[PDB]
Parts: sequence; C-alpha cells; structure tokens
Amino acid sequence: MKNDKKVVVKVKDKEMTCGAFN
Amino acid sequence: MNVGVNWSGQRELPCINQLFLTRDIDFVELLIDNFLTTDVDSIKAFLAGRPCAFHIMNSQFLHKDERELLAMAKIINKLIHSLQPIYISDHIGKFYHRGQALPQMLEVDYGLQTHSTIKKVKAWSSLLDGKLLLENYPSIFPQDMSQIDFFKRILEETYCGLLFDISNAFIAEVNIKQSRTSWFDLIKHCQHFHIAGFENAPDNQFLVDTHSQCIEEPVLSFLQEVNNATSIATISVERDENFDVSDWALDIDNVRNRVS
Amino acid sequence: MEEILDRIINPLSAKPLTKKEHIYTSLVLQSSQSLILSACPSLQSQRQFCSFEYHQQFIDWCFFNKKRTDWCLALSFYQYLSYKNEQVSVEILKELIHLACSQWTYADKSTNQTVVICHTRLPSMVFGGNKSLFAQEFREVFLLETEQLKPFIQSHVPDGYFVYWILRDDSEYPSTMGEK
Ligand SMILES: [Fe+3]
Ligand SMILES: [Fe+3]
Ligand SMILES: [Fe+3]
Repeated sequence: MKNDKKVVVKVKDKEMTCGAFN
Repeated sequence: MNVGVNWSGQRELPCINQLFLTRDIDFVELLIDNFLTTDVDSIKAFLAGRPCAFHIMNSQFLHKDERELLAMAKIINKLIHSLQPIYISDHIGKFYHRGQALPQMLEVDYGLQTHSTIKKVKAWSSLLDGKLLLENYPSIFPQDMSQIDFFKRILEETYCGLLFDISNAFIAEVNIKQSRTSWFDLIKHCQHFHIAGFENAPDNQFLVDTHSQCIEEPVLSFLQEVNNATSIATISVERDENFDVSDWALDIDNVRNRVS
Repeated sequence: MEEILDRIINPLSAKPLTKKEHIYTSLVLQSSQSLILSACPSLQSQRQFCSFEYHQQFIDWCFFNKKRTDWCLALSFYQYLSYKNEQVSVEILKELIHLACSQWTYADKSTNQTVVICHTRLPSMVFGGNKSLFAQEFREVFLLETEQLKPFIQSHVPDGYFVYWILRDDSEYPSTMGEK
C-alpha cells in the first residue's frame, strides 16, 4: 500500500494439511 | 509403480529438498488448493521435471451449491492445464455443523440424504477438467451406511473414481471394525493410492490419521495385499508433521521393498 | 452422531458422552486451542486465558452468539476476551490479528491475494496478509503504521468491532466498507 513503511512479522501456525491433529 | 510424496506448503520444503537429493521421488502430489495464487513457473522450477498430481483439501464442495464453486473450478482448471497432473482428487468431508466451522474435517453421514450428496459429487466433478478421484475417510465412529456402500454408489452413478488410502482404511478397521476385505472389490478398479503413518489418540481410544509417523508393519502387509489385488500405478507416501528426512525416506524405502 | 457434533460446537452441555466420544470431541476442540496458543505467546501473560476449560467456554460463547470459528477464530477470541475482561493487552490483540491474517491466507480459496484487517483500538495500524506468490516463499503477515484508514474507522466502525477487506493484491488501500 502507499505507506510502504511496513513490518513483516512471524506467526507460528501451519497451512491446511490432510494430517489430523493430535 | 511410481512412488511419490505430498507437498502442501513451505514448512516441509527443506525436508523435500533433502529427499530430492537422496532418493528417487517419482512424482509429487500437490495439495493444489494451497497454491492457487502461486506462480506456475516457480512450481515447475521446484518440481524440476518430476510429474505432479492434484489433491484438493478445502473445496468443501458438499457444503456448497454448484454456482458457489465456479470460481474455484476456474483456477484449478488453469492449474490442471498448465501442470498436467497425473490425477486430480478431493475428499468426502464435513467442515461445518449448524453453520459453525469445524476445526477439523469430520466424517460425513453417508446414509443421510445420500442422493443429495451424490448430486453434489456429480456437480463438483463436472466442473473440473478430468476424472475426479475421491479419497476414503479414516473412520473414527461407525454409522448405518458403510463407507464401502457409499463409494459403490459413487462409482456406479457418477463419473468419479477412487483414490484409495491404505492407512486410512487400516485406521477404520481398527476404529470401527470395518473389515479391510470389503474394499477389495473397489480396489481392483483403482490404480492411485496413499499410504502414511498415524498415532494413538489419548488413552488409546482410536487411531488418529496424523501423517506424522513411519508406516507400521501391519499397514505394509496391507499394502502387499493391495499390490496382489490390483495394479498400483502410483502411491503417495504422505507426511504432514515431523519432517525428518530419514523417517520419510525409510517409509519410501519400505513401500518400494514391500512390493518388490 | 449429532450429539458428538453438537458437543464440538457447543461443548458446555452436561449431556453424557462415552470416554471415546469425549476424548474425540476434546481432541477436535484441542486443535483450535493449540493454533491460538502456539501463535500468540503473549497469552502466557494471563495463564487463565490458556486453560482448556477457558477455550471450551470461548467456543460455547461462539455457539450462542454465532461468532465465526474459521480463519476469523482469533478475532472471535479477542472479542470473547473483551466480553469477559475489563482490559486485554494490545500485544494480545496484535498477535490475534496476525494469526487471523495468517489463517486467512490458508483458508481463502480465490485468486485474491490480500486481506487487510483493522480494529477500533488501533486506528493508526493496518494489519494484512499476503498469500504465497511463489512456490518456495512463505505467506506474508504484515503491519503498517498509517493514518490512511483512521478517519474511516472512527466514523464507520463501532467500538469493539474489527473490520476486514479482501483485495486482489496489496497495491492499494481499501476504498470501500468492509465486513464488521
Ligand atoms: Fe487426503
Ligand atoms: Fe490420504
Ligand atoms: Fe490419511
């Protein structure tokens, strides 16, 4: 966007996968 | 038999890159609906000549009318045309209950309004460029209609086929006592397969389809039964957690050795 | 069964479940709590927010008020915390917005590349997420300090509400009214 003053941040998550959660 | 692996994102890329350097990976099954805004040439660069197949996780097509799916079918079909997957495939899954989104894909009620579900199968598959394969669910709870009888109707009344997940069917046998035997009539008309590891639920109440461990001996012995019963064109050795290259490579080795 | 499904979306009923059914419903519910806890370490500043029973109360409140439990779950969780507590640190708000933007890039199945999210508490901050655009590149969760949407958020967003926009890319600020 036009205030190109931006910070990229980490998020500890994960994409959709076929593997169920345990 | 082409032996491949699944690719759903970037977390596993270091591990896949290691697999590419130490093993023969004959094809890669993309979870294609995770790449819908991805530059296709960047995908081809990564594959470096290896063929691919498509697996669709979150169309959620049983929750939608045909018209809601048009936009997704358009993107997927462009990716089908550019990447020429060996097969395309989706799931029979439940993603909502009473309008609330579920945190996991749950098993469908096969016997409830079976004809409306067959109609959604026809509608979705008719919008995709190719024969849609549907994957069997790793049942946790029993119900009135067998998953086998459900898929028999899919294969008889629609243009769809079966993507047979060997460990999912093993999980259902353990969890709900669905004899693996019942799949062998359908298996004989299937050439594309999945196999993976799993984990025990707390207090060993059921097996969870985690794709996070190595394939256990009873599942490999089930694999050999499948190999005796039909033609295995392709099998994807799945992994979604614990991206240890040695464990994934051990699975790939064991799958190849078991059918030799 | 529909009783197992009911307890997944409406967990605080006392209707009995067998051990297997209870461990399954708890397992499914645990997955959405893990997503929140893994991605928002600031929640450890308030250990009461982190119990599984607190999560169950949160999901039950989401059922009674039909709050979204998809990629907007993290936003729903902030609204629950506001509904229950007199104050919540801005770092929890920020991490939950970051989580929602991340989860958007995994859940939205369109050609649109970008979500932008704002909240009334931070009128001079624009949060966003960009889907991966290249095979080996991660999805991008970003933050902008800007007054560009501050007039729109004080005049057109009631206090306590989030507002979000889906955009084809991240070249332009949203022009329109978004959702919520
Ligand atoms: Fe699958
Ligand atoms: Fe599978
Ligand atoms: Fe599986």
